[PDB]
Amino acid sequence: VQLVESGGGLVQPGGSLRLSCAASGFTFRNSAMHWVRQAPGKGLEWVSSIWYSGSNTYYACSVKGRFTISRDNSKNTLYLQMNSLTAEDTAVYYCARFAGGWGAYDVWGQGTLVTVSCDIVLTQSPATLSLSPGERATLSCRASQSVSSNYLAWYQQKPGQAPRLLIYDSSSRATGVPARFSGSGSGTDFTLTISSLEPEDFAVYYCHQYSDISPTFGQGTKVEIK
Amino acid sequence: VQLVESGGGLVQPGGSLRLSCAASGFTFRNSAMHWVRQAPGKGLEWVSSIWYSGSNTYYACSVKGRFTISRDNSKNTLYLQMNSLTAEDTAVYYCARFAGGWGAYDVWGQGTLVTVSCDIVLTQSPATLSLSPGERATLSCRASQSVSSNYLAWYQQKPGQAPRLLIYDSSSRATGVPARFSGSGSGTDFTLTISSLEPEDFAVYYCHQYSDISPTFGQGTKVEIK
Repeated sequence: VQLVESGGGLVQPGGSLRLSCAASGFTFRNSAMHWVRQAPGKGLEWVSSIWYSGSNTYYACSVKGRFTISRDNSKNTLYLQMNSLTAEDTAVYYCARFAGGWGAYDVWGQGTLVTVSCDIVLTQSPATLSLSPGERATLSCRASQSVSSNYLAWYQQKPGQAPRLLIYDSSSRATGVPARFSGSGSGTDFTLTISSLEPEDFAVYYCHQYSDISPTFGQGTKVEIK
Repeated sequence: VQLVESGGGLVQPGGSLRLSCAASGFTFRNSAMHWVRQAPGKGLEWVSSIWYSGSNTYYACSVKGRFTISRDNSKNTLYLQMNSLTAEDTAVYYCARFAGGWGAYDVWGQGTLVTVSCDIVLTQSPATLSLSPGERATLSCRASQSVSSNYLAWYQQKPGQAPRLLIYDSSSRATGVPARFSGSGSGTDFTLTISSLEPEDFAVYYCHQYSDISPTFGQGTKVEIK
């Protein structure tokens, strides 16, 4: 009684792969068959299920509209057709026989890895600054490698609004930006200093490097009232 | 000087939408134009870039192979064609003019929300258990609503291996599982107890409800050596 899995491998986003699972040792046509996946370092996640011709196939929302489950009972084979793949679909994929009250997922395929794949990382600190008006906020943006030509910008974002450019070229204030916003630093260490905070200044602030063709943003620092 | 965005809305996974951005106030035909997005409650993320005809278009790996950036300079309009949409593409999408060392993203569209959408949540606690051989491990699995027929299972998973069924129907220890594994509980409160831990028992353990057509797993508990 076993499920012999086949397929997988490394593809580019938008590509497609077909997985298969050959069953033996049980009456295949009577069993419901599921796909389950597990992203690297993550937990198990149901993907899709299929039972008998005329009963419903089901899909997790994560794959619905792109993946197709099917079976060929004469071949004792379960399939998963994976179309328009995304990097987020990277995972080990398992087929499993579903035994319901007689055993949940009691037979598993060995799993096959599907990897979908095609960089300056900005780390902002701290994540949150709880401060009062009149005080000074100092925001740090550290880059995993040197940011060429000080091509670093800071944006302010209020809730429900588009980002607003504050600083570009690490230290140049954009039009309309008050002197109490000050950018500085170089190489891998950049800071935004906001002196004598006003209530309007409480917002999220993102740093942005445009020193290469793969632009990156920090994860933001939220400055909030105390 | 502005970017007037339009489009967006709510679609189902695998569907498609086209966004657009009409520019005025600057020489659009010569501009570098980017799309940037922001998942709800999350940070800014570059999506795609387009510039003069003798240059290439670029895409973040998150959208490459599914999205297409384009421009119609005679209409001063930028487009993003979004195909095979995914729940993870849910985000506010911004167009922006890119000015490099003369201003980074210095003009922003106001943003439009794209939502892509179509549940018994299992909460395992604690997340990790540091124990030594001979001690007893007690693992909890809490369901957000009642698990019909107590259709709840436990799996053991070792690194590089497929999950192994231990318990189903809340308390049925599968054939071949040692008696030191014991499942109990009902309704929304389930427990796996591993008495007299042996070296082979250190692993990750998942619970799994199969009481409806949308199977779910807990996020696992790692039982690890102290």
